[PDB]
Amino acid sequence: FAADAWAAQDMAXGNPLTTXFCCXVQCG
Repeated sequence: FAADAWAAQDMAXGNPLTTXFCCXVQCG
């Protein structure tokens, strides 16, 4: 419900290395 993770939250994910960091972090 609501999905769309979060605005700005998954933005620092796609950051240097944050990538995978925010992939599993935001993954359900």
